[PDB]
Amino acid sequence: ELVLKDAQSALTVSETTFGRDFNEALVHQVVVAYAAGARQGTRAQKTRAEVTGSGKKPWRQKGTGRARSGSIKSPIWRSGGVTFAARPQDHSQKVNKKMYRGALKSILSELVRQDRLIVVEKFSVEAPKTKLLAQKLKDMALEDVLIITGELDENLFLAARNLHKVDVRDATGIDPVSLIAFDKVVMTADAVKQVEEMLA
Amino acid sequence: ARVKRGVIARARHKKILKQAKGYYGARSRVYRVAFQAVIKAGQYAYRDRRQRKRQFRQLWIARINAAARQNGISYSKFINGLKKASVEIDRKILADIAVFDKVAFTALVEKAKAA
Amino acid sequence: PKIKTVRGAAKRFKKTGKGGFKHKHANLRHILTKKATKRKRHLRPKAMVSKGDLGLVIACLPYA
Amino acid sequence: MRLNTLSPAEGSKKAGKRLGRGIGSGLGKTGGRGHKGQKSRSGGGVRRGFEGGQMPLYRRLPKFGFTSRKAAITAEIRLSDLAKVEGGVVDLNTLKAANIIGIQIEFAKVILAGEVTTPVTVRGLRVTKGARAAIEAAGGKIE
RNA sequence: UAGCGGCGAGCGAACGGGGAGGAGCCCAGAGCCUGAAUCAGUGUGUGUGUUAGUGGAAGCGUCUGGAAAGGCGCGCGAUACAGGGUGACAGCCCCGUACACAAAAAUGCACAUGCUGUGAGCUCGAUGAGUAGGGCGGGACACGUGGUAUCCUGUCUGAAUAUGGGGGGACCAUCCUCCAAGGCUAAAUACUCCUGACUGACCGAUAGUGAACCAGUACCGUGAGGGAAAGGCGAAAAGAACCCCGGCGAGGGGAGUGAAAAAGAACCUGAAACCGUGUACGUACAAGCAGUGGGAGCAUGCUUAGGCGUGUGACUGCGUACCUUUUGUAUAAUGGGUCAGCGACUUAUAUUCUGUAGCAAGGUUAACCGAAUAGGGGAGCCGAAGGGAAACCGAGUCUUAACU
Ligand SMILES: [K+]
Ligand SMILES: [K+]
Ligand SMILES: [Mg+2]
Ligand SMILES: [Mg+2]
Ligand SMILES: [Mg+2]
Ligand SMILES: [Mg+2]
Ligand SMILES: [Mg+2]
Ligand SMILES: [Mg+2]
Ligand SMILES: [Mg+2]
Ligand SMILES: [Mg+2]
Ligand SMILES: [Mg+2]
Ligand SMILES: [Mg+2]
Ligand SMILES: [Mg+2]
Ligand SMILES: [Mg+2]
Ligand SMILES: [Mg+2]
Ligand SMILES: [Mg+2]
Ligand SMILES: [Mg+2]
Ligand SMILES: [Mg+2]
Ligand SMILES: [Mg+2]
Ligand SMILES: [Mg+2]
Ligand SMILES: [Mg+2]
Ligand SMILES: [Mg+2]
Ligand SMILES: [Mg+2]
Ligand SMILES: [Mg+2]
Ligand SMILES: [Mg+2]
Ligand SMILES: [Mg+2]
Ligand SMILES: [Mg+2]
Ligand SMILES: [Mg+2]
Ligand SMILES: [Mg+2]
Ligand SMILES: [Mg+2]
Ligand SMILES: [Mg+2]
Ligand SMILES: [Mg+2]
Ligand SMILES: [Mg+2]
Ligand SMILES: [Mg+2]
Ligand SMILES: [Mg+2]
Ligand SMILES: [Mg+2]
Ligand SMILES: [Mg+2]
Ligand SMILES: [Mg+2]
Ligand SMILES: [Mg+2]
Ligand SMILES: [Mg+2]
Ligand SMILES: [Mg+2]
Ligand SMILES: [Mg+2]
Ligand SMILES: [Mg+2]
Ligand SMILES: [Mg+2]
Ligand SMILES: [Mg+2]
Ligand SMILES: [Mg+2]
Ligand SMILES: [Mg+2]
Ligand SMILES: [Mg+2]
Ligand SMILES: [Mg+2]
Ligand SMILES: [Mg+2]
Ligand SMILES: [Mg+2]
Ligand SMILES: [Mg+2]
Ligand SMILES: [Mg+2]
Ligand SMILES: [Mg+2]
Ligand SMILES: [Mg+2]
Ligand SMILES: [Mg+2]
Ligand SMILES: [Mg+2]
Ligand SMILES: [Mg+2]
Ligand SMILES: [Mg+2]
Ligand SMILES: [Mg+2]
Ligand SMILES: [Mg+2]
Ligand SMILES: [Mg+2]
Ligand SMILES: [Mg+2]
Ligand SMILES: [Mg+2]
Ligand SMILES: [Mg+2]
Ligand SMILES: [Mg+2]
Ligand SMILES: [Mg+2]
Ligand SMILES: [Mg+2]
Ligand SMILES: [Mg+2]
Ligand SMILES: [Mg+2]
Ligand SMILES: [Mg+2]
Ligand SMILES: [Mg+2]
Ligand SMILES: [Mg+2]
Ligand SMILES: [Mg+2]
Ligand SMILES: [Mg+2]
Ligand SMILES: [Mg+2]
Ligand SMILES: [Mg+2]
Ligand SMILES: [Mg+2]
Ligand SMILES: [Mg+2]
Ligand SMILES: [Mg+2]
Ligand SMILES: [Mg+2]
Ligand SMILES: [Mg+2]
Ligand SMILES: [Mg+2]
Ligand SMILES: [Mg+2]
Ligand SMILES: [Mg+2]
Ligand SMILES: [Mg+2]
Ligand SMILES: [Mg+2]
Ligand SMILES: [Mg+2]
Ligand SMILES: [Mg+2]
Ligand SMILES: [Mg+2]
Ligand SMILES: [Mg+2]
Ligand SMILES: [Mg+2]
Ligand SMILES: [Mg+2]
Ligand SMILES: [Mg+2]
Ligand SMILES: [Mg+2]
Ligand SMILES: [Mg+2]
Ligand SMILES: [Mg+2]
Ligand SMILES: [Mg+2]
Ligand SMILES: [Mg+2]
Ligand SMILES: [Mg+2]
Ligand SMILES: [Mg+2]
Ligand SMILES: [Mg+2]
Ligand SMILES: [Mg+2]
Ligand SMILES: [Mg+2]
Ligand SMILES: [Mg+2]
Ligand SMILES: [Mg+2]
Ligand SMILES: [Mg+2]
Ligand SMILES: [Mg+2]
Ligand SMILES: [Mg+2]
Ligand SMILES: [Mg+2]
Ligand SMILES: [Mg+2]
Ligand SMILES: [Mg+2]
Ligand SMILES: [Mg+2]
Ligand SMILES: [Mg+2]
Ligand SMILES: [Mg+2]
Ligand SMILES: [Mg+2]
Ligand SMILES: [Mg+2]
Ligand SMILES: [Mg+2]
Ligand SMILES: [Mg+2]
Ligand SMILES: [Mg+2]
Ligand SMILES: [Mg+2]
Ligand SMILES: [Mg+2]
Ligand SMILES: [Mg+2]
Ligand SMILES: [Mg+2]
Ligand SMILES: [Mg+2]
Ligand SMILES: [Mg+2]
Ligand SMILES: [Mg+2]
Ligand SMILES: [Mg+2]
Ligand SMILES: [Mg+2]
Ligand SMILES: [Mg+2]
Ligand SMILES: [Mg+2]
Ligand SMILES: [Mg+2]
Ligand SMILES: [Mg+2]
Ligand SMILES: [Mg+2]
Ligand SMILES: [Mg+2]
Ligand SMILES: [Mg+2]
Ligand SMILES: [Mg+2]
Ligand SMILES: [Mg+2]
Ligand SMILES: [Mg+2]
Ligand SMILES: [Mg+2]
Ligand SMILES: [Mg+2]
Ligand SMILES: [Mg+2]
Ligand SMILES: [Mg+2]
Ligand SMILES: [Mg+2]
Ligand SMILES: [Mg+2]
Ligand SMILES: [Mg+2]
Ligand SMILES: [Mg+2]
Ligand SMILES: [Mg+2]
Ligand SMILES: [Mg+2]
Ligand SMILES: [Mg+2]
Ligand SMILES: [Mg+2]
Ligand SMILES: [Mg+2]
Ligand SMILES: [Mg+2]
Ligand SMILES: [Mg+2]
Ligand SMILES: [Mg+2]
Ligand SMILES: [Mg+2]
Ligand SMILES: [Mg+2]
Ligand SMILES: [Mg+2]
Ligand SMILES: [Mg+2]
Ligand SMILES: [Mg+2]
Ligand SMILES: [Mg+2]
Ligand SMILES: [Mg+2]
Ligand SMILES: [Mg+2]
Ligand SMILES: [Mg+2]
Ligand SMILES: [Mg+2]
Ligand SMILES: [Mg+2]
Ligand SMILES: [Mg+2]
Ligand SMILES: [Mg+2]
Ligand SMILES: [Mg+2]
Ligand SMILES: [Mg+2]
Ligand SMILES: [Mg+2]
Ligand SMILES: [Mg+2]
Ligand SMILES: [Mg+2]
Ligand SMILES: [Mg+2]
Ligand SMILES: [Mg+2]
Ligand SMILES: [Mg+2]
Repeated sequence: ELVLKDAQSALTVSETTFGRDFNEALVHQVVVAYAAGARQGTRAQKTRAEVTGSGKKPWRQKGTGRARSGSIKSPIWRSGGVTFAARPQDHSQKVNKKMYRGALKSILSELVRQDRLIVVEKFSVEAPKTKLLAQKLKDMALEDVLIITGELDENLFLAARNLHKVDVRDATGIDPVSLIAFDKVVMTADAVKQVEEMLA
Repeated sequence: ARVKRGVIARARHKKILKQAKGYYGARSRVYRVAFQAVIKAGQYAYRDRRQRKRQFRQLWIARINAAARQNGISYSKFINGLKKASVEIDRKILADIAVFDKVAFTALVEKAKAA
Repeated sequence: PKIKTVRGAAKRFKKTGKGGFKHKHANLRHILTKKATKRKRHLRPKAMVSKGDLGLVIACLPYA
Repeated sequence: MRLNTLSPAEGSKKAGKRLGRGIGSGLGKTGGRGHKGQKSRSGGGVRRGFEGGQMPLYRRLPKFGFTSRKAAITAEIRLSDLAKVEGGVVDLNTLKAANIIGIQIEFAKVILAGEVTTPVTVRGLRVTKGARAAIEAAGGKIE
């Protein structure tokens, strides 16, 4: 069960979804793939083709003492070439649904073992002000957190932009890298219920 | 991710040119020439660890053969004299004794004269 | 792009259950009267490709 | 687990061959492709089924048979994947909606793949002699 | 894949299915009746963008230092911690930022809408002729004339025209389906000279554009055309008043400025080749890949009354560079004057195998929507069944009249 810090209610959860062995390889794969999917990969050099210049031979094949050349654009020549020029490319590598779910199920279970996962009842600030949210995290001994919530509220989401150590994702939009990154995860009882049903 | 390679190359050349320190002309100054010198130095060095053990044996043998002939016995008969008396002492020390303690050495030549 | 099958190879080989390929025997098109019937009988059924020339077949038709 | 403390399984990653990088590399100078000849050359290597100019196997052998138009549009329904439709009625259009056979398949056949439990009335499908025994042993009728 | 193909190399569909996006009409014209649907002038209030902009929170003392934004102590703002500047690294010094705003005038769109100017609905009909088709020669169709449908037409011909005709891959007959020989039509789609913002496991001056610099310049060519090299003082010019040597020179030494002038404009760092000056040791009877084993002496720093560590290297044993290419190279075979920088197994997609991970008689989704790499979407693909050329049969099946 998930004990709370202001109630002590026996919040029952699936023993699979929040109680697995840490499959490290799976999680590593999913987080690496996630981090790869973040790349935009916008680059190019220009091949001997794409460089500006002519296809004239600088000098004739024979007679001169020089090393037989065929182009000013050749990669062995200065200014123009680059043998294997880059091109824009999609690095987004594929991840099996079951592997992604399994990885979340894995990393989401280690937050229970490591005691990062601080499950709570209603978590919402009074008015859209960082000053308040900042003051209320000081009571809980929290600084670096991922506040996952079911009903995404403007009052909360708009009071955590400017705070660098506080991120406020929706229960639907949890991520592999995010759960691992943040020192604690303050999850709402509704969000646990949504994530339970989402991961399954 | 383009990789400049001036920092590493320089360090790699500078390492070898430090081993070529002392060599004549381009062999200390010019990497392309030094690198050969430093290899051949290593080849010769590897070789000459083998030759050192040969040269010194010769050296000792020639000291012993000299020091025994002053006492009236040739090296060939002397070593057989020592081996037939089951004396385990080596060329290194015999040659050391031959130079330093001749009055001692003489006793080995008598010890060999028995056999 | 996808690998193009060597079509001529597709028309002369067929993939069996284990992995090998059946093929029709050579020397049974013309000049049959001078051939003994025992040859022609033995050349009639389909036959398997030898392990030496299997890799050449597997290469030129990767699909089936 | 931290973002740094994660690591892959042993055996998963294997570096990759990097040719032309010194003696120690092993492969290096002639990147594992010997001395001279067509195979050493950049963009070298002969085409598929080339036996040096000798008439290739895929041409010295004779070509046989014809591809049937009918065999493309017939199926081979495994008996195990039969009780997965609508109680116990497997016409063809019902079997198609179960995603067992393709859309453009007008003839179909139920072979002895094994394992039946529920009684299935097979109407329209051509049924095998081995499967006719099983389907009727389970309780299901045919036609 | 089916096909096409010196049936070689190679070329390569369609049907069908899943998605994006969706929309229809007008002439070859008579009716009772008609400004009605419609798109059509333009005004026209409108909306709400574009071209200028306005406001826009909260820091303090000490410690090094040339300089504080840095260290340490105490605060405060945060719908603003994007970012950039400031004498080093600034949430609070500045410019911005989130956010709230703003147009006299010109314009881009989206609804009313007076209307020079425009017809629905009816009935009735008509319904595209040198045309379809053909012969001949070509070309297009995945389809190379092949049994070759279909389309286009240079050439010569030539129908029936809705009880009519075209198509269903030679062709024929039944069935089915469509209406050619006249037109029009948004969206999904392609592209970016150019404009604005933002973003990069993109480059950082031999890179990145050819061009960070007044570059398509200098320069080269009759010409078309080719086509470079060349970034950085400092925080601030405070860019060195004055004195001295010299030719009122160059250049230098002082002075001064500065944190610094081996930051003085030939200006951050300042490598290497290369060239010197000064020291130590060796070297003018000694032959050769110039080193390596051994090794005296001299010079040295140390310690200490021990010996070392270095520098050098008389004499002496051994010893013909490297790369390449080769049966084989000191080879008098190749290549390199040296240094510094750059310079060659990549990328994408398919396919097979190995490791690994997931899930396992199952596994898996593509485009696509969604906005967040989730979640849908199982169209499809691969596997769980093979034999046969094929019909077909099926744990069998082909072979054959049948097979021990
Ligand atoms: K300097
Ligand atoms: K010699
Ligand atoms: Mg593991
Ligand atoms: Mg070109
Ligand atoms: Mg030309
Ligand atoms: Mg020359
Ligand atoms: Mg370039
Ligand atoms: Mg890759
Ligand atoms: Mg860089
Ligand atoms: Mg490097
Ligand atoms: Mg020396
Ligand atoms: Mg030097
Ligand atoms: Mg010896
Ligand atoms: Mg020995
Ligand atoms: Mg002995
Ligand atoms: Mg098989
Ligand atoms: Mg035989
Ligand atoms: Mg396939
Ligand atoms: Mg390994
Ligand atoms: Mg790689
Ligand atoms: Mg190897
Ligand atoms: Mg090797
Ligand atoms: Mg290896
Ligand atoms: Mg080499
Ligand atoms: Mg070679
Ligand atoms: Mg050759
Ligand atoms: Mg070879
Ligand atoms: Mg080529
Ligand atoms: Mg090539
Ligand atoms: Mg190849
Ligand atoms: Mg299906
Ligand atoms: Mg049977
Ligand atoms: Mg031929
Ligand atoms: Mg083509
Ligand atoms: Mg092609
Ligand atoms: Mg259909
Ligand atoms: Mg559908
Ligand atoms: Mg469709
Ligand atoms: Mg649709
Ligand atoms: Mg759309
Ligand atoms: Mg739509
Ligand atoms: Mg739709
Ligand atoms: Mg619409
Ligand atoms: Mg309609
Ligand atoms: Mg219509
Ligand atoms: Mg007409
Ligand atoms: Mg507005
Ligand atoms: Mg302002
Ligand atoms: Mg302000
Ligand atoms: Mg002070
Ligand atoms: Mg003060
Ligand atoms: Mg102090
Ligand atoms: Mg002080
Ligand atoms: Mg001062
Ligand atoms: Mg201050
Ligand atoms: Mg300090
Ligand atoms: Mg405080
Ligand atoms: Mg900050
Ligand atoms: Mg500084
Ligand atoms: Mg800091
Ligand atoms: Mg501060
Ligand atoms: Mg800043
Ligand atoms: Mg601060
Ligand atoms: Mg707003
Ligand atoms: Mg106005
Ligand atoms: Mg006003
Ligand atoms: Mg106006
Ligand atoms: Mg019409
Ligand atoms: Mg007409
Ligand atoms: Mg026609
Ligand atoms: Mg015609
Ligand atoms: Mg016809
Ligand atoms: Mg026709
Ligand atoms: Mg014709
Ligand atoms: Mg004729
Ligand atoms: Mg004709
Ligand atoms: Mg014709
Ligand atoms: Mg023709
Ligand atoms: Mg053609
Ligand atoms: Mg044919
Ligand atoms: Mg024929
Ligand atoms: Mg026809
Ligand atoms: Mg009609
Ligand atoms: Mg009719
Ligand atoms: Mg009619
Ligand atoms: Mg008729
Ligand atoms: Mg008819
Ligand atoms: Mg049709
Ligand atoms: Mg047609
Ligand atoms: Mg007809
Ligand atoms: Mg037909
Ligand atoms: Mg056809
Ligand atoms: Mg057809
Ligand atoms: Mg007919
Ligand atoms: Mg018509
Ligand atoms: Mg009609
Ligand atoms: Mg027509
Ligand atoms: Mg038409
Ligand atoms: Mg026509
Ligand atoms: Mg026409
Ligand atoms: Mg028409
Ligand atoms: Mg239009
Ligand atoms: Mg439009
Ligand atoms: Mg962005
Ligand atoms: Mg970044
Ligand atoms: Mg970058
Ligand atoms: Mg840089
Ligand atoms: Mg440049
Ligand atoms: Mg530079
Ligand atoms: Mg430069
Ligand atoms: Mg250029
Ligand atoms: Mg000129
Ligand atoms: Mg410069
Ligand atoms: Mg300046
Ligand atoms: Mg500056
Ligand atoms: Mg001066
Ligand atoms: Mg004077
Ligand atoms: Mg003077
Ligand atoms: Mg003077
Ligand atoms: Mg003068
Ligand atoms: Mg004067
Ligand atoms: Mg003067
Ligand atoms: Mg002067
Ligand atoms: Mg001065
Ligand atoms: Mg001064
Ligand atoms: Mg001063
Ligand atoms: Mg300084
Ligand atoms: Mg100076
Ligand atoms: Mg000074
Ligand atoms: Mg300095
Ligand atoms: Mg100046
Ligand atoms: Mg200079
Ligand atoms: Mg300078
Ligand atoms: Mg400069
Ligand atoms: Mg600086
Ligand atoms: Mg400088
Ligand atoms: Mg200098
Ligand atoms: Mg230097
Ligand atoms: Mg001296
Ligand atoms: Mg001397
Ligand atoms: Mg001397
Ligand atoms: Mg002397
Ligand atoms: Mg002398
Ligand atoms: Mg000489
Ligand atoms: Mg000599
Ligand atoms: Mg010597
Ligand atoms: Mg002495
Ligand atoms: Mg002395
Ligand atoms: Mg020494
Ligand atoms: Mg020698
Ligand atoms: Mg010798
Ligand atoms: Mg060569
Ligand atoms: Mg070779
Ligand atoms: Mg050669
Ligand atoms: Mg030879
Ligand atoms: Mg030589
Ligand atoms: Mg030799
Ligand atoms: Mg030579
Ligand atoms: Mg010779
Ligand atoms: Mg020579
Ligand atoms: Mg020669
Ligand atoms: Mg040669
Ligand atoms: Mg060479
Ligand atoms: Mg040369
Ligand atoms: Mg490769
Ligand atoms: Mg595959
Ligand atoms: Mg396999
Ligand atoms: Mg299993
Ligand atoms: Mg499933
Ligand atoms: Mg899209
Ligand atoms: Mg659907
Ligand atoms: Mg579904
Ligand atoms: Mg489905
Ligand atoms: Mg398989
Ligand atoms: Mg049978
Ligand atoms: Mg039988």
